[PDB]
Amino acid sequence: LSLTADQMVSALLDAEPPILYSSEASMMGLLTNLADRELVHMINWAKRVPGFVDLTDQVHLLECAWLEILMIGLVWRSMEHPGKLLFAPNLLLDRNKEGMVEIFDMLLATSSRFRMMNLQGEEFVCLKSIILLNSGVYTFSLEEKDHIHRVLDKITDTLIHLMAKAGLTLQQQHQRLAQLLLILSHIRHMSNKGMEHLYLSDLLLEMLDAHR
Amino acid sequence: LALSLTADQMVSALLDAEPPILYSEYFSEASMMGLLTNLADRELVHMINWAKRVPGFVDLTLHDQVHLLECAWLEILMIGLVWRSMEHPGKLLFAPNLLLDRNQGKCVEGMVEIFDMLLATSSRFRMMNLQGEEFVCLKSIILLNSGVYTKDHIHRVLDKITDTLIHLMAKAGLTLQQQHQRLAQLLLILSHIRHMSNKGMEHLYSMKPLSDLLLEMLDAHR
Amino acid sequence: KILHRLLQD
Amino acid sequence: KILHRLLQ
Ligand SMILES: CC[C@@H](c1ccc(O)cc1)[C@H](c1ccccc1)c1ccc(O)cc1
Ligand SMILES: CC[C@@H](c1ccc(O)cc1)[C@H](c1ccccc1)c1ccc(O)cc1
Repeated sequence: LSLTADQMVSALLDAEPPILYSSEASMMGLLTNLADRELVHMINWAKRVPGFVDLTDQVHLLECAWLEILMIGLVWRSMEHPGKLLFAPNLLLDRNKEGMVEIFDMLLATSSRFRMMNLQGEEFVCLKSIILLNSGVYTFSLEEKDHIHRVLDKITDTLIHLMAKAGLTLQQQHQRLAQLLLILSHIRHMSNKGMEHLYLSDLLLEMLDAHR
Repeated sequence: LALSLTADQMVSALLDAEPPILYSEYFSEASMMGLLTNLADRELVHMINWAKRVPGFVDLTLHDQVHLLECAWLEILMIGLVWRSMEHPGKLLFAPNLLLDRNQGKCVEGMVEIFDMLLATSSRFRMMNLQGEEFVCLKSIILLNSGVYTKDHIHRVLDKITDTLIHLMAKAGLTLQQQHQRLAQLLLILSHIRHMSNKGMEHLYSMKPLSDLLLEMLDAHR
Repeated sequence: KILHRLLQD
Repeated sequence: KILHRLLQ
């Protein structure tokens, strides 16, 4: 809340979770098992997101954005692997599939979008933090809501910091900011669609039951 | 064409293309949906005509125009509902003669959770003091963005609308920092509008006396 | 789809 | 609810 934007990035980068390793029924077992272990790291990552521990609310924000955060992480990992999705270093899958064949394409499309935009890691950690604080902010009390917006504004400044320190003109900064945040709308879409098909440890169902 | 207009010319075109506020006929589970589906059906006809008046939309393939409308129609309906419900806090103004509250949502099962998110978005637009010139920009963005990853021309038109949004904020006294923060705040709400649409789409398919057009729209999300 | 017709007229 | 304990 009182961190320089350089210190903002450094905090988020340092708080990054590791990249974990891992027919039709077997592959879902792999993804389910992988996501379940990722959720454990995400929760402790969320605690290291500036302002998150200043809330109660934490359960609700995670319950709404967990699949989003998982998906943007996946998309980020698959950025330098065109046509494929890198779920894990030992699990790189392309289009070659029941029903999530559409989700794959949306993830590939999102990953392709990150590629041409040349998304930076410093920008990625900012977006992922935004998803955490934003996705469940209008489902709440309002005393914390005011503070969340202040943190969101701080991350916005941090994003603009990075672009300005990249040589981009003032207009290019606004445009790239818009382009980035508009992608979060698609991630919400993929999450909701993905959440639909999901309807398997106790934690993964506690998150899954929240979107019933 | 859309690329070659001033930010002021962009706004004036959007404001002039605005669909009118329709009325409903002059509750329960069947009657409530009946009025809503009837209203939405008539709104969609105007929306399609509004879409063609949005700069750079006609410049797209007919197939692409169909795709964007089918993906964003409920979002556009909702953000319009949210906008005209600003001056009526705690209530949703579907029509000037159709004002509903939270308790009135309890007639259609599963519809009250959407109503709460809609009110929250409305109170957000209120808190932000969203301007009409900004509202028409957000609506145009929803149209061009929501179905773009399901392109090179569209992203340039979106950039043009982004330029237009900043133009409005710069011409209101807001500093550069306040411009970035407000822009970001507005676009993040679009993520929630997407969420409400997805949840709303879900309950519509759960109920599916919808019209042919309204059923064609819903089957696209099937 | 009738949507094609509305978009053309 | 599981998420409560782990967060604490
Ligand atoms: C896109 C693959 C995910 C998925 C999510 C929902 C589905 O209906 C199908 C697949 C998958 C997943 C997530 C949660 C539960 C099951 C599968 C996942 C996502 C990100 C990640 O880092 C690891 C796995
Ligand atoms: C939120 C109200 C809409 C709705 C959408 C989905 C539902 O499951 C319940 C209600 C609705 C709607 C849309 C399509 C079909 C029925 C109801 C609508 C929204 C805006 C508007 O200006 C007019 C109607």
